[PDB]
Amino acid sequence: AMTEKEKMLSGKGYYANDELLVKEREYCKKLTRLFNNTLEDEYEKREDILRQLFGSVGKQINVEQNIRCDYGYNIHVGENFFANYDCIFLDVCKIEIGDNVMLAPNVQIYTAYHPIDAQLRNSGIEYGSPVKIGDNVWIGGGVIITPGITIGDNVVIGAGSVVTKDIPPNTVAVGNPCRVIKKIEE
Amino acid sequence: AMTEKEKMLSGKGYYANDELLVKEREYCKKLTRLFNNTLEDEYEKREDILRQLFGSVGKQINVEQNIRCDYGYNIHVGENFFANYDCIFLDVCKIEIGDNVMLAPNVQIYTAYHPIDAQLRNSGIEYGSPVKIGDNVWIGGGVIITPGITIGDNVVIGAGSVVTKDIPPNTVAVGNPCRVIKKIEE
Amino acid sequence: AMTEKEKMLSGKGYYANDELLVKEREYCKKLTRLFNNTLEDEYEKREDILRQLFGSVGKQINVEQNIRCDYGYNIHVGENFFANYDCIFLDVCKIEIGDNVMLAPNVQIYTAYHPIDAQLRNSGIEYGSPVKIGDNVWIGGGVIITPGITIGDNVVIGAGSVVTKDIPPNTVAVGNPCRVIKKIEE
Repeated sequence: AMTEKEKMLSGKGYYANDELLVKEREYCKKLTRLFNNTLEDEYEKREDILRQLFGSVGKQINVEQNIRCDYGYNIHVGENFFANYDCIFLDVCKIEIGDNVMLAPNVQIYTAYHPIDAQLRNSGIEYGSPVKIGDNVWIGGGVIITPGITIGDNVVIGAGSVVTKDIPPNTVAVGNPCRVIKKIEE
Repeated sequence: AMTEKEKMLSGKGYYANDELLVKEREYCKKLTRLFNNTLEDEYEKREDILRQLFGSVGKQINVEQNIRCDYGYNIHVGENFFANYDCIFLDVCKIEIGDNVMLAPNVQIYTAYHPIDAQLRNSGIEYGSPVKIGDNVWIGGGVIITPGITIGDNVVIGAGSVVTKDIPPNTVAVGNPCRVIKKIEE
Repeated sequence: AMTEKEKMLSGKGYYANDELLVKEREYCKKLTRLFNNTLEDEYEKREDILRQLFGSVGKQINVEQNIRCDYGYNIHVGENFFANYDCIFLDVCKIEIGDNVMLAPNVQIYTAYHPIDAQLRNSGIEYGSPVKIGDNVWIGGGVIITPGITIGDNVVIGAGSVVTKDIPPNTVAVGNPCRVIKKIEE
């Protein structure tokens, strides 16, 4: 007998209005508010809040202001994580990110989605699928990543890409939808 | 002899620097500031502000923080409206939204536009065209909707779409520009 | 023997963690915070802060709230500049903008980029290329402009465009990637 949270985490249909999920989201927005309200020189305070917010963080992290998260604990980040202005991590499911990954401004990672069927959707049933980004990845400004996507090691995503399909390692990919355009040496 | 506001509402050229429009916009930003500054647990306060801001609201509304509006009163929303993080409703003209509509994060609805002619444009003459979204519509993250668009009932718009043409009911549509890709049963 | 800042400005590889650049960025975020925290009626205060922030400003400027900048002094704006809600000017290099230019909401101008090579990139070496927008240009909502782009006089960019190539004057261009679709009379 799974709870709503357990359904959510394992990619099954769940109701986000579940009391425990509502509370977790509220806590997330508290840490997120504190992070976003720090003054420019409060570097160590922001790092602390990240370590209380994210599921896991490396030795070095550098995240620019306004972040948006839903849960926090589903975001797992490797060494030397960098995210620029105003990224959003809609982390209904795991958002797993490797080492030496860097997000330009306005990168959006969406793990949540809904039934295409209107009636099923209106009943409030909802889903997630995790996102996985490998090591040594650079994601350009305004990139949107959809649920269930994995991006391989050693990838560069061009600005404004909408990633609807998995991206194999050692490539440069751009576009809406995002397509590989070039291979890179390992 | 129409006022600037009357010209604006009916899709005619108008000057946004009109004194009355300037004041209405200022009031809008006041409510909008208050909404955006509420703490995470202030659910009822946010709902109240929405009811003071929007032209009309249903019994249930759920709008996530940072909203951007220009007027407020031009936004008319049906039952069970949901908008996620950081949507923007540039409501120079009517933005009419049906029942059971849900916006993912960063959905942008732009009703304002300008003359293509540089000289006419520089004179400050400006336009709007209303946007209409039907019942039971789900709009994905980072979608942009342009002026004068209507989206039919029972539609799903894919993440990152730029909607430049009307979308017929009972379809899934994605892309830049946004095209129907599949039909759905009613 | 160029400093890191000098390397940055002239389009050469540089380390953003240079002590002087870090401080300049912090100052920028201070002015930017003050700008973004003004109340709706504080028109003259916002204008003042812009004049302290931007490298140059014309007689008239009208910039809507939340701006994001990195340096400020690299942003050089002509007469009658208008930017709507939540634009971002990632001004690692010069962002030069002509007279009578108007940005819709969420216009993003990115001058910063990185090596495609993972090892070079991980060493922290980074680049910029300046962006130039001519006179009498109207840029639609959610447009992304990449580094080194120039946009000619008398251009209109459609909503949601990703500008990866230079745009010649007297044209309307839209799309991802952004392509000319029509010529305009001068």
